[PDB]
Amino acid sequence: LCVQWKNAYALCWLDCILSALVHSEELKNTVTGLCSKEESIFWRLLTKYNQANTLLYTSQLTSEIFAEIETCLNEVRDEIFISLQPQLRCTLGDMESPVFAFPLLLKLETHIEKLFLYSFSWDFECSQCGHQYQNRHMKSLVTFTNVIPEWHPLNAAHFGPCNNCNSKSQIRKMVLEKVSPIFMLHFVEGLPQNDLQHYAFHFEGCLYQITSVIQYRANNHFITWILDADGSWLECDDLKGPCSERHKKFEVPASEIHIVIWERKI
Amino acid sequence: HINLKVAGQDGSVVQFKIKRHTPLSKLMKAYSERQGLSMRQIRFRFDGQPINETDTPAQLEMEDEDTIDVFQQQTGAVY
Ligand SMILES: [Zn+2]
Repeated sequence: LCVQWKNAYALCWLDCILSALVHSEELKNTVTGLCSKEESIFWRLLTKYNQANTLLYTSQLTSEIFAEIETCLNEVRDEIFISLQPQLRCTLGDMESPVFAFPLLLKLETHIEKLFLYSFSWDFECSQCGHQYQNRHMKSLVTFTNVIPEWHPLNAAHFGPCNNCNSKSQIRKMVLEKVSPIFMLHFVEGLPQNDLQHYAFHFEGCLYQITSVIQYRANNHFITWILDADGSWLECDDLKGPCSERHKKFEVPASEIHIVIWERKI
Repeated sequence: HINLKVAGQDGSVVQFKIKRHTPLSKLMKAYSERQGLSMRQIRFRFDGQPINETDTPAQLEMEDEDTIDVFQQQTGAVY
């Protein structure tokens, strides 16, 4: 009962983003409250997805319905691809990275980008030579590698080298300052473990919980996992037809957890 | 002739000098050698956009002391 995009050439890097977007509650509520809705590529995305999804419910005329679903979904995927193509310089057959494409897609519309932009500082001190810094940034997708075993959004540290003396395995830490309604991170080697409830956090009184994950399966295929209302999970694997697959638990190996999406909750 | 920083995801920053119209290939190769990384295994980005070995700082409008981001390649989807 959850329609999804079918594979087209190398586009799973885009498919995983589109599935994350159309299942986001905060994105939906913002899009419906936009001035000049029809002018928004995100309005068009959510509207066309909803029409395809409604068609799929209608399905349970078969050949006509599935033709309409494909044309509907392919049209809005192609519109978004063409919007990104000048910046990624990509063809449909080129393998790309959602880590590169997601921030560029958000930047297309400031009212949507604002949902994702958080402020933080990178803090670093070298135990060997004293080199230290605190650098403030505002971003929509930060990348982590070599995280500490006990990594947590409220203790978001990783190992890295000193640029002054080249000592290895110093500590660099993301210190959150202001968190957006949607908060996303990229993990090069996944998370230390895959029990996602552990990574929920409060910040300035608001609860953030993980609502979707992009899996990097077998280092060659992106698949989006969506948390449903009753606690089950939807796997959107574009190689598996028009409908998504329901799972009771969340089954991504920890090392394949690529992009993690938290959302602010009541 | 300008200075370019290459910033990795572990927080490393290495600085290099290069001429405005020289292809970024010689810089991407030098960085691979310094860090022990395979060239086929990394991807570079400037101003949020992926860059090629054939691009020059002149084409990309790189000013001196600009930063290039570098990532372990994690692309898809195979078909
Ligand atoms: Zn040092």
